[PDB]
Amino acid sequence: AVKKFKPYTPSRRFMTVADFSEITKTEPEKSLVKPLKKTGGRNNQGRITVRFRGGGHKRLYRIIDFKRWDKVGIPAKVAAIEYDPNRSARIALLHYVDGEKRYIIAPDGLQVGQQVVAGPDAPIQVGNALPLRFIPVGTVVHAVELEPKKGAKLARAAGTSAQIQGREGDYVILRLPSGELRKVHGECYATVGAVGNADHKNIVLGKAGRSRWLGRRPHVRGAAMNPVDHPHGGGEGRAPRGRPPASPWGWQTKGLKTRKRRKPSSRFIIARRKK
Amino acid sequence: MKRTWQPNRRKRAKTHGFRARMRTPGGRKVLKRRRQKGRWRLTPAVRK
RNA sequence: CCGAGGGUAGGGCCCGUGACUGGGGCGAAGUCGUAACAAGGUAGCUGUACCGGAAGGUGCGGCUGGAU
RNA sequence: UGGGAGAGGGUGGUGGAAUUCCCGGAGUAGCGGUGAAAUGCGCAGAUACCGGGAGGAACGCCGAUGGCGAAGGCAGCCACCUGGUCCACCCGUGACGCUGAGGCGCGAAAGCGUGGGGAGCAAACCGGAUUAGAUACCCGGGUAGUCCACGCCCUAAACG
RNA sequence: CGAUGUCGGCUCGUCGCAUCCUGGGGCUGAAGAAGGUCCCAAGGGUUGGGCUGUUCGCCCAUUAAAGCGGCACGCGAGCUG
RNA sequence: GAAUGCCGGCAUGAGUAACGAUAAAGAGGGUGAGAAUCCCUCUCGCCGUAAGCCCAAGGGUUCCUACGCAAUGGUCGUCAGCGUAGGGUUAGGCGGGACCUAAGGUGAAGCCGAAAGGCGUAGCCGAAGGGCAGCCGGUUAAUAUUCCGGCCCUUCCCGCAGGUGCGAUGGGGGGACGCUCUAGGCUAGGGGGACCGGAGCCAUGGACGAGCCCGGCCAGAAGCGCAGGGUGGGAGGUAGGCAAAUCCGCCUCCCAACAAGCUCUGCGUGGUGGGGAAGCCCGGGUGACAACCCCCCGAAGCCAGGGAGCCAAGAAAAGCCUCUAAGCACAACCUGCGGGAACCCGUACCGCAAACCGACACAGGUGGGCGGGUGCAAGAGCACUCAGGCGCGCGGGAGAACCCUCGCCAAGGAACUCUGCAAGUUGGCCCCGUAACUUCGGGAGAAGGGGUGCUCCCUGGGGUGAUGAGCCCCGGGGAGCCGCAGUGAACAGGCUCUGGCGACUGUUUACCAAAAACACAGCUCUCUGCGAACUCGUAAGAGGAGGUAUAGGGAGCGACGCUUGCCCGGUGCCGGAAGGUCAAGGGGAGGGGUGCAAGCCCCGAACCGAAGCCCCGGUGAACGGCGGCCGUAACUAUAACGGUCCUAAGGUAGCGAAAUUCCUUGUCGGGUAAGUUCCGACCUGCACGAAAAGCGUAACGACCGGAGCGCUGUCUCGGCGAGGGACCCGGUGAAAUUGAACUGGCCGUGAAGAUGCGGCCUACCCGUGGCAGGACGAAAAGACCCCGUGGAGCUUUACUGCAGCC
RNA sequence: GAGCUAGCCCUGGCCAGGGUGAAGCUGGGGUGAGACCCAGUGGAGGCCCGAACCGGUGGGGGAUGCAAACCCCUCGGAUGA
Ligand SMILES: CCC[C@H]1[C@H](O)[C@@H](N)[C@@H](O[C@H]2[C@H](O[C@@H]3O[C@H](CO)[C@@H](O[C@H]4O[C@@H](CN)[C@@H](O)[C@H](O)[C@H]4N)[C@H]3O)[C@@H](O)[C@H](N)C[C@@H]2N)O[C@@H]1CO
Ligand SMILES: [Mg+2]
Ligand SMILES: [Mg+2]
Ligand SMILES: [Mg+2]
Ligand SMILES: [Mg+2]
Ligand SMILES: [Mg+2]
Ligand SMILES: [Mg+2]
Ligand SMILES: [Mg+2]
Ligand SMILES: [Mg+2]
Ligand SMILES: [Mg+2]
Ligand SMILES: [Mg+2]
Ligand SMILES: [Mg+2]
Ligand SMILES: [Mg+2]
Ligand SMILES: [Mg+2]
Ligand SMILES: [Mg+2]
Ligand SMILES: [Mg+2]
Ligand SMILES: [Mg+2]
Ligand SMILES: [Mg+2]
Ligand SMILES: [Mg+2]
Ligand SMILES: [Mg+2]
Ligand SMILES: [Mg+2]
Ligand SMILES: [Mg+2]
Ligand SMILES: [Mg+2]
Ligand SMILES: [Mg+2]
Ligand SMILES: [Mg+2]
Ligand SMILES: [Mg+2]
Ligand SMILES: [Mg+2]
Ligand SMILES: [Mg+2]
Ligand SMILES: [Mg+2]
Ligand SMILES: [Mg+2]
Ligand SMILES: [Mg+2]
Ligand SMILES: [Mg+2]
Ligand SMILES: [Mg+2]
Ligand SMILES: [Mg+2]
Ligand SMILES: [Mg+2]
Ligand SMILES: [Mg+2]
Ligand SMILES: [Mg+2]
Ligand SMILES: [Mg+2]
Ligand SMILES: [Mg+2]
Ligand SMILES: [Mg+2]
Ligand SMILES: [Mg+2]
Ligand SMILES: [Mg+2]
Ligand SMILES: [Mg+2]
Ligand SMILES: [Mg+2]
Ligand SMILES: [Mg+2]
Ligand SMILES: [Mg+2]
Ligand SMILES: [Mg+2]
Ligand SMILES: [Mg+2]
Ligand SMILES: [Mg+2]
Ligand SMILES: [Mg+2]
Ligand SMILES: [Mg+2]
Ligand SMILES: [Mg+2]
Ligand SMILES: [Mg+2]
Ligand SMILES: [Mg+2]
Ligand SMILES: [Mg+2]
Ligand SMILES: [Mg+2]
Ligand SMILES: [Mg+2]
Ligand SMILES: [Mg+2]
Ligand SMILES: [Mg+2]
Ligand SMILES: [Mg+2]
Ligand SMILES: [Mg+2]
Ligand SMILES: [Mg+2]
Ligand SMILES: [Mg+2]
Ligand SMILES: [Mg+2]
Ligand SMILES: [Mg+2]
Ligand SMILES: [Mg+2]
Ligand SMILES: [Mg+2]
Ligand SMILES: [Mg+2]
Ligand SMILES: [Mg+2]
Ligand SMILES: [Mg+2]
Ligand SMILES: [Mg+2]
Ligand SMILES: [Mg+2]
Ligand SMILES: [Mg+2]
Ligand SMILES: [Mg+2]
Ligand SMILES: [Mg+2]
Ligand SMILES: [Mg+2]
Ligand SMILES: [Mg+2]
Ligand SMILES: [Mg+2]
Ligand SMILES: [Mg+2]
Ligand SMILES: [Mg+2]
Ligand SMILES: [Mg+2]
Ligand SMILES: [Mg+2]
Ligand SMILES: [Mg+2]
Ligand SMILES: [Mg+2]
Ligand SMILES: [Mg+2]
Ligand SMILES: [Mg+2]
Ligand SMILES: [Mg+2]
Ligand SMILES: [Mg+2]
Ligand SMILES: [Mg+2]
Ligand SMILES: [Mg+2]
Ligand SMILES: [Mg+2]
Ligand SMILES: [Mg+2]
Ligand SMILES: [Mg+2]
Ligand SMILES: [Mg+2]
Ligand SMILES: [Mg+2]
Ligand SMILES: [Mg+2]
Ligand SMILES: [Mg+2]
Ligand SMILES: [Mg+2]
Ligand SMILES: [Mg+2]
Ligand SMILES: [Mg+2]
Ligand SMILES: [Mg+2]
Ligand SMILES: [Mg+2]
Ligand SMILES: [Mg+2]
Ligand SMILES: [Mg+2]
Ligand SMILES: [Mg+2]
Ligand SMILES: [Mg+2]
Ligand SMILES: [Mg+2]
Ligand SMILES: [Mg+2]
Ligand SMILES: [Mg+2]
Ligand SMILES: [Mg+2]
Ligand SMILES: [Mg+2]
Ligand SMILES: [Mg+2]
Ligand SMILES: [Mg+2]
Ligand SMILES: [Mg+2]
Ligand SMILES: [Mg+2]
Ligand SMILES: [Mg+2]
Ligand SMILES: [Mg+2]
Ligand SMILES: [Mg+2]
Ligand SMILES: [Mg+2]
Ligand SMILES: [Mg+2]
Ligand SMILES: [Mg+2]
Ligand SMILES: [Mg+2]
Ligand SMILES: [Mg+2]
Ligand SMILES: [Mg+2]
Ligand SMILES: [Mg+2]
Ligand SMILES: [Mg+2]
Ligand SMILES: [Mg+2]
Ligand SMILES: [Mg+2]
Ligand SMILES: [Mg+2]
Ligand SMILES: [Mg+2]
Ligand SMILES: [Mg+2]
Ligand SMILES: [Mg+2]
Ligand SMILES: [Mg+2]
Ligand SMILES: [Mg+2]
Ligand SMILES: [Mg+2]
Ligand SMILES: [Mg+2]
Ligand SMILES: [Mg+2]
Ligand SMILES: [Mg+2]
Ligand SMILES: [Mg+2]
Ligand SMILES: [Mg+2]
Ligand SMILES: [Mg+2]
Ligand SMILES: [Mg+2]
Ligand SMILES: [Mg+2]
Ligand SMILES: [Mg+2]
Ligand SMILES: [Mg+2]
Ligand SMILES: [Mg+2]
Ligand SMILES: [Mg+2]
Ligand SMILES: [Mg+2]
Ligand SMILES: [Mg+2]
Ligand SMILES: [Mg+2]
Ligand SMILES: [Mg+2]
Ligand SMILES: [Mg+2]
Ligand SMILES: [Mg+2]
Ligand SMILES: [Mg+2]
Ligand SMILES: [Mg+2]
Ligand SMILES: [Mg+2]
Ligand SMILES: [Mg+2]
Ligand SMILES: [Mg+2]
Ligand SMILES: [Mg+2]
Ligand SMILES: [Mg+2]
Ligand SMILES: [Mg+2]
Ligand SMILES: [Mg+2]
Ligand SMILES: [Mg+2]
Ligand SMILES: [Mg+2]
Ligand SMILES: [Mg+2]
Ligand SMILES: [Mg+2]
Ligand SMILES: [Mg+2]
Ligand SMILES: [Mg+2]
Ligand SMILES: [Mg+2]
Ligand SMILES: [Mg+2]
Ligand SMILES: [Mg+2]
Ligand SMILES: [Mg+2]
Ligand SMILES: [Mg+2]
Ligand SMILES: [Mg+2]
Ligand SMILES: [Mg+2]
Ligand SMILES: [Mg+2]
Ligand SMILES: [Mg+2]
Ligand SMILES: [Mg+2]
Ligand SMILES: [Mg+2]
Ligand SMILES: [Mg+2]
Ligand SMILES: [Mg+2]
Ligand SMILES: [Mg+2]
Ligand SMILES: [Mg+2]
Ligand SMILES: [Mg+2]
Ligand SMILES: [Mg+2]
Ligand SMILES: [Mg+2]
Ligand SMILES: [Mg+2]
Ligand SMILES: [Mg+2]
Ligand SMILES: [Mg+2]
Ligand SMILES: [Mg+2]
Ligand SMILES: [Mg+2]
Ligand SMILES: [Mg+2]
Ligand SMILES: [Mg+2]
Ligand SMILES: [Mg+2]
Ligand SMILES: [Mg+2]
Ligand SMILES: [Mg+2]
Ligand SMILES: [Mg+2]
Ligand SMILES: [Mg+2]
Ligand SMILES: [Mg+2]
Ligand SMILES: [Mg+2]
Ligand SMILES: [Mg+2]
Ligand SMILES: [Mg+2]
Ligand SMILES: [Mg+2]
Ligand SMILES: [Mg+2]
Ligand SMILES: [Mg+2]
Ligand SMILES: [Mg+2]
Ligand SMILES: [Mg+2]
Ligand SMILES: [Mg+2]
Ligand SMILES: [Mg+2]
Ligand SMILES: [Mg+2]
Ligand SMILES: [Mg+2]
Ligand SMILES: [Mg+2]
Ligand SMILES: [Mg+2]
Ligand SMILES: [Mg+2]
Ligand SMILES: [Mg+2]
Ligand SMILES: [Mg+2]
Ligand SMILES: [Mg+2]
Ligand SMILES: [Mg+2]
Ligand SMILES: [Mg+2]
Ligand SMILES: [Mg+2]
Ligand SMILES: [Mg+2]
Ligand SMILES: [Mg+2]
Ligand SMILES: [Mg+2]
Ligand SMILES: [Mg+2]
Ligand SMILES: [Mg+2]
Ligand SMILES: [Mg+2]
Ligand SMILES: [Mg+2]
Ligand SMILES: [Mg+2]
Ligand SMILES: [Mg+2]
Ligand SMILES: [Mg+2]
Ligand SMILES: [Mg+2]
Ligand SMILES: [Mg+2]
Ligand SMILES: [Mg+2]
Ligand SMILES: [Mg+2]
Ligand SMILES: [Mg+2]
Ligand SMILES: [Mg+2]
Ligand SMILES: [Mg+2]
Ligand SMILES: [Mg+2]
Ligand SMILES: [Mg+2]
């Protein structure tokens, strides 16, 4: 896990790469890939609305199955585990015993050639999906719908998970990957097990070039700009921020909470995030 | 060095052409004004 | 051909020396405190960590070479 | 060969007590702390009481002058994996032994790297005291760390 | 202010004399030698370097001496920058 | 009569600068009124990874021929891309369209917006991407994969025969894919031949030779041959591929498996069709029944959708194949053969340039392919040269100063200078050898040296072929020869020690700054639970993201190492259901106006009443801040120590005369003969200091310092030489500027710096080459400065408002 | 008005030749098994020389220019941001 390199270039001594040892197939299922339109951070008006984006490697988008309740009771074999460049997690190729082929994000521990299934009567096993109400209290879980039949929304990234803390009426209590305590409907589906590829955070990009490969263009500090461009612009020589540190758009960027106060989901957020 | 005029027939007709003008209000008012001024030609000549 | 050596170039070892800087030994009666020897007035010693004008203090574990 | 004792080690799981916190209830004028106090906490409803929930660390009684380990060291309980040792029978090998410069491995605490974890405790730091002073002992706070995994550190009143 | 280019250097000189040297002098607390001071005198001469943008200044090695000033702090339609 | 007025005309500078790469010219013979300039020949130089050839843009008759020379052409002109006229561009296969999709554009549906309009699924458009059928040669003054010749092929229609469950905008397969490295076999291309064909040639001392010179092929249908690519067979089940499905997917079983078979390409051969040199003679004729053979090298191209590895994970749709739906099975589809049908547009010429973009026939700019040979290690580098193309559209002289580009230099050798600026030196390859330090890779081309040609002899292996010869590729040893010198010409690091800044590769002020600046991996803080936060938009809608806290936004800091202390009093931000203030609204004690009165109408206290602010806490890798005075030790000196005032707290580690130090060239040491710079120290740090990070740091740097070595024209201190200019002659012929000018020096005066006034001195009239002191020379209505109640960018706890948010 | 310039999207193209020799793989040594070491193979890299190409460091020229940014000598990078 995490391959290092000898320092034979300046950049190599810090660059690290994934071990890729869990991957078993190196080309995607043609039936489940579709072209991925690179935006470069521009919208239908043409304007950059997310700065510092563009120019990374071309990608194909693997269609992933965030529902899984559309095939209740139909077991599937884990055919392969594959690379997905659209996400931090690895994906698992499923061959359903009724013929259909799908991708799911690969939980940790999932091995090729094993049965998985979804439904209220499913066993509590790494890779199975159930409504949250049918999962024992205290089990880690991932790919969690935030509302019934609306799609898996929570605990998607590599290594993430969500622990079930308790039950209350139609609602179970989840500890999200951020540490927030939240109520999620018991009818929402979830997949027992944490998402795999936990060493994804120990990867060291080693040089600027790798960031460019990922479609990340160089970020330029407000302190480097001019007053026309940024609150931190200007100064003779260097200059401390000389005001509360602000975004390019004036609003303060140290501690200022921005969650909408009257947002209706607040009635279901038990505790804001930790740390 | 590389100068500002780099002719390109597709570009010329797609940018200043008759069909480009008629598509927007400002383009139609150009044509109205040029037609009123008596301009022999309302749009750049590009041989296509 | 070899050849004393001369020469150019780059290494190794040792000795002397250097603005300044580090502590050390030693030197009857200078200054600050009082850490240790009595339970030495916070039992002491301890490896380490961090701190403090200075002896020292404190955490963590260890020893009795600790009184009662 | 057949037995026996044991906190010997490693892995996964797990059980209750207590502390802190959070939510609900009930209740009101103080609580806390000391040699005595103050800082601090409390009518913005604390402390004391009940129910609930979260989380970490440590395992009371048994417990001992006890047991095991080469040493460091090892204590809730369950299971897996594994080390050492003792005894009986007197069956096998037939001196195959003792030690051990180098080597290699192990090695309390503290400390270090990358992640995680964080209740309690607590270097540093802050405050209240004491005091001539108090960079201390006492008190209220309190961050590393204390905990887990992996990788280094290799020291000790590592002592009989 | 419908523009008189601003330091220093380089190059090229030219002038003044309140003279650094060389020539002539008087006084000397001028024995000699060598000095001090003042007078006359502008003919000629008045070095090579280290440092600094430097002018100046300090220092090295010399020297008969290593003079002081003016010429838009001489000289950028001559150069340097 | 003046407006740096406006329009025009004509002057001045002036026969002046220049006439656009220094690749280069000369003579003869032509034509003509006229010739350095046009034509022809011979000689000379120049490009030759082009300065040659073929495409694509863009240009649009500039192409060909005839007739011209007014203007255009930097001179000339008989010439021309100029003027006039006539001619010239031929395709089912090349390119595009009647085929397909990409971004994007458009857009029935739907959504949104005062209007105009903005979105938007399908669908439509959109190509240098996918798909699709022509190759060799001949012919014209000018077109040719287009005309013609030879050999091939595609689609549509109809027919005939055979076969089959046929049938699609519907399902599926396929199309269909990255980067780096890469195998086998070929081909393009090239090298060689003592073999084959050829008009000849023997010089000038030798050669009648295994002599010189020239050439030795291109295309090709079926078949065959070599080399590859693609591809399991069959059956049973089947809930999935939005109806069906015999297909596809999933499952089971049987047999084949590195073959084979089928299928498709490439290369070879291939019936036949072409081509065919030098030389000689007038583009052609001959050569010539031309020959058309062997060997070697060999692609980056072909087989290809091959193989391997790697992470950053690598379009779509149609053609095509298959499956079935309605339907239809007299049909329809497939297969084979035959006849018939096959439209629109481009096609000239230029295309690294005199035809494109730069006002010019402009030393600049412009995408793709081919780009021969020899040698130098290789190569597209460099020198020469082939095919081919040019001698750059002013020339002839002269042989000054001076300028440019270049060569050399006695002795010295950085003494030059802000600075070794510049120019030397070094320089490729092989081998020997190589330091501190280091993150263990590096530093390293360290530094420093040796070798390098040619001949003869002996020999090792490789490729091809066959194992041999031959060619060809890497070497090894020994003896020699020559020169001043052997990468003999061309192309080809000067080196070292020590600081500063930044880790680094990168990036930037197009046109004065390439850096220490920006970026950067990495660290931290912070926001964000997803209809996310944030961004653009009135909105719809997008982006974020078809992502989900190991994620996405914002901010500082900026690899790595060791680290980042104290202050929450002020500002920000975060938390706080109490309290205080607080708007509309609720409330209506209590008044008022009016009317005869019911009534109508107006004012209006208490009290209830958000956010915000007050208030209570928190918070620094939030904005920020991190003291003063006096005294004291048994010599002096200095204060471990104490006293006191203030604060929210009084700067911790580490650094320090520094990219920071005013006094300052601080002081001491080092280096030097001498050192305001440099390096090392010290510490009264005017005014370092810890993520506007602090102290280090190997490696890196066209960054900025200091030193040394090497070597020099930088210098003492200049000299000579070359060429292109300057100069003279012929041709063409500008420019800024210009009140008019008959335009001297001194000392004065004058608005204070006089050719122009005074006095004096000096001076015959006009040029040409030179130098720049003056004409307060030219240029720009000073860019500094002030002034204007002139303007603009920027800031903020200036005013006021608006978005946004509450 | 993005036919210049800037960023992004889509689809194509280009980058001679020569150096260095990462991981892995193999064999060998080592050990209880390991780590590990040696050789070979291998061919990594915002690696090195150097064109084409992209630039524009220093100097000189040019300055009514060949050119409203050029010429010469030199120089940065050149499988990648
Ligand atoms: C004439 C010389 C007299 C001297 C004495 O000989 C010295 N020993 C010294 O004496 C000091 C003495 O100074 C100590 O004596 C030692 C120097 O000589 C040193 O103390 C240290 O001694 C070390 C051993 N040489 C260690 O034990 C440790 O570092 C100290 N204890 C000094 O700090 C001090 O402690 C006493 N309070 C006062 C006393 N007069 O200084 C004196 C000067 O006046
Ligand atoms: Mg690494
Ligand atoms: Mg390493
Ligand atoms: Mg993996
Ligand atoms: Mg698809
Ligand atoms: Mg997208
Ligand atoms: Mg759009
Ligand atoms: Mg943005
Ligand atoms: Mg962007
Ligand atoms: Mg993801
Ligand atoms: Mg993945
Ligand atoms: Mg829910
Ligand atoms: Mg990381
Ligand atoms: Mg990417
Ligand atoms: Mg980043
Ligand atoms: Mg940045
Ligand atoms: Mg700035
Ligand atoms: Mg700026
Ligand atoms: Mg702007
Ligand atoms: Mg602003
Ligand atoms: Mg600012
Ligand atoms: Mg600034
Ligand atoms: Mg500043
Ligand atoms: Mg700045
Ligand atoms: Mg400030
Ligand atoms: Mg602000
Ligand atoms: Mg906001
Ligand atoms: Mg939360
Ligand atoms: Mg340009
Ligand atoms: Mg263009
Ligand atoms: Mg076009
Ligand atoms: Mg266009
Ligand atoms: Mg148009
Ligand atoms: Mg017109
Ligand atoms: Mg008309
Ligand atoms: Mg128009
Ligand atoms: Mg000798
Ligand atoms: Mg005393
Ligand atoms: Mg004494
Ligand atoms: Mg003690
Ligand atoms: Mg004591
Ligand atoms: Mg005491
Ligand atoms: Mg004590
Ligand atoms: Mg302490
Ligand atoms: Mg109270
Ligand atoms: Mg907890
Ligand atoms: Mg026996
Ligand atoms: Mg703790
Ligand atoms: Mg106190
Ligand atoms: Mg240990
Ligand atoms: Mg003025
Ligand atoms: Mg004027
Ligand atoms: Mg002027
Ligand atoms: Mg005397
Ligand atoms: Mg006298
Ligand atoms: Mg004189
Ligand atoms: Mg001075
Ligand atoms: Mg003077
Ligand atoms: Mg002046
Ligand atoms: Mg003056
Ligand atoms: Mg002055
Ligand atoms: Mg000048
Ligand atoms: Mg000057
Ligand atoms: Mg002048
Ligand atoms: Mg001059
Ligand atoms: Mg008048
Ligand atoms: Mg006039
Ligand atoms: Mg006017
Ligand atoms: Mg006018
Ligand atoms: Mg006019
Ligand atoms: Mg006029
Ligand atoms: Mg007229
Ligand atoms: Mg005229
Ligand atoms: Mg006249
Ligand atoms: Mg004239
Ligand atoms: Mg003349
Ligand atoms: Mg003249
Ligand atoms: Mg001229
Ligand atoms: Mg000219
Ligand atoms: Mg000219
Ligand atoms: Mg030239
Ligand atoms: Mg030349
Ligand atoms: Mg001749
Ligand atoms: Mg001639
Ligand atoms: Mg004639
Ligand atoms: Mg002529
Ligand atoms: Mg003539
Ligand atoms: Mg001719
Ligand atoms: Mg002749
Ligand atoms: Mg050639
Ligand atoms: Mg085009
Ligand atoms: Mg034209
Ligand atoms: Mg004419
Ligand atoms: Mg004429
Ligand atoms: Mg004529
Ligand atoms: Mg005529
Ligand atoms: Mg003309
Ligand atoms: Mg011309
Ligand atoms: Mg044809
Ligand atoms: Mg038709
Ligand atoms: Mg309209
Ligand atoms: Mg189309
Ligand atoms: Mg096409
Ligand atoms: Mg075609
Ligand atoms: Mg053909
Ligand atoms: Mg069918
Ligand atoms: Mg179809
Ligand atoms: Mg594909
Ligand atoms: Mg694909
Ligand atoms: Mg393709
Ligand atoms: Mg890649
Ligand atoms: Mg061929
Ligand atoms: Mg060859
Ligand atoms: Mg079925
Ligand atoms: Mg014949
Ligand atoms: Mg190629
Ligand atoms: Mg291919
Ligand atoms: Mg492949
Ligand atoms: Mg599509
Ligand atoms: Mg029928
Ligand atoms: Mg069929
Ligand atoms: Mg038609
Ligand atoms: Mg044609
Ligand atoms: Mg060119
Ligand atoms: Mg031409
Ligand atoms: Mg133009
Ligand atoms: Mg121009
Ligand atoms: Mg010309
Ligand atoms: Mg050839
Ligand atoms: Mg070579
Ligand atoms: Mg060349
Ligand atoms: Mg010429
Ligand atoms: Mg002459
Ligand atoms: Mg000579
Ligand atoms: Mg010389
Ligand atoms: Mg020297
Ligand atoms: Mg020398
Ligand atoms: Mg020097
Ligand atoms: Mg000089
Ligand atoms: Mg050379
Ligand atoms: Mg060394
Ligand atoms: Mg070394
Ligand atoms: Mg170093
Ligand atoms: Mg090393
Ligand atoms: Mg060397
Ligand atoms: Mg030799
Ligand atoms: Mg020779
Ligand atoms: Mg070099
Ligand atoms: Mg060095
Ligand atoms: Mg920088
Ligand atoms: Mg840099
Ligand atoms: Mg730095
Ligand atoms: Mg660094
Ligand atoms: Mg950095
Ligand atoms: Mg680079
Ligand atoms: Mg610039
Ligand atoms: Mg500029
Ligand atoms: Mg500009
Ligand atoms: Mg420049
Ligand atoms: Mg640079
Ligand atoms: Mg920048
Ligand atoms: Mg950096
Ligand atoms: Mg860092
Ligand atoms: Mg963090
Ligand atoms: Mg907005
Ligand atoms: Mg999306
Ligand atoms: Mg920064
Ligand atoms: Mg270090
Ligand atoms: Mg504060
Ligand atoms: Mg506070
Ligand atoms: Mg505060
Ligand atoms: Mg209350
Ligand atoms: Mg309020
Ligand atoms: Mg402030
Ligand atoms: Mg403050
Ligand atoms: Mg500290
Ligand atoms: Mg200092
Ligand atoms: Mg100083
Ligand atoms: Mg100094
Ligand atoms: Mg410093
Ligand atoms: Mg300072
Ligand atoms: Mg100074
Ligand atoms: Mg000094
Ligand atoms: Mg001092
Ligand atoms: Mg700051
Ligand atoms: Mg700061
Ligand atoms: Mg650099
Ligand atoms: Mg640089
Ligand atoms: Mg030097
Ligand atoms: Mg000279
Ligand atoms: Mg000459
Ligand atoms: Mg004459
Ligand atoms: Mg003459
Ligand atoms: Mg004339
Ligand atoms: Mg003329
Ligand atoms: Mg007049
Ligand atoms: Mg007159
Ligand atoms: Mg006169
Ligand atoms: Mg006056
Ligand atoms: Mg006067
Ligand atoms: Mg006069
Ligand atoms: Mg007058
Ligand atoms: Mg008068
Ligand atoms: Mg007069
Ligand atoms: Mg006179
Ligand atoms: Mg004349
Ligand atoms: Mg003249
Ligand atoms: Mg003059
Ligand atoms: Mg003048
Ligand atoms: Mg004037
Ligand atoms: Mg004037
Ligand atoms: Mg003048
Ligand atoms: Mg003047
Ligand atoms: Mg001007
Ligand atoms: Mg004006
Ligand atoms: Mg004005
Ligand atoms: Mg003015
Ligand atoms: Mg002006
Ligand atoms: Mg002023
Ligand atoms: Mg005013
Ligand atoms: Mg006024
Ligand atoms: Mg104003
Ligand atoms: Mg404006
Ligand atoms: Mg304004
Ligand atoms: Mg408004
Ligand atoms: Mg453009
Ligand atoms: Mg491409
Ligand atoms: Mg390349
Ligand atoms: Mg190797
Ligand atoms: Mg391998
Ligand atoms: Mg590279
Ligand atoms: Mg190299
Ligand atoms: Mg390089
Ligand atoms: Mg230079
Ligand atoms: Mg000039
Ligand atoms: Mg210029
Ligand atoms: Mg140039
Ligand atoms: Mg060059
Ligand atoms: Mg390359």
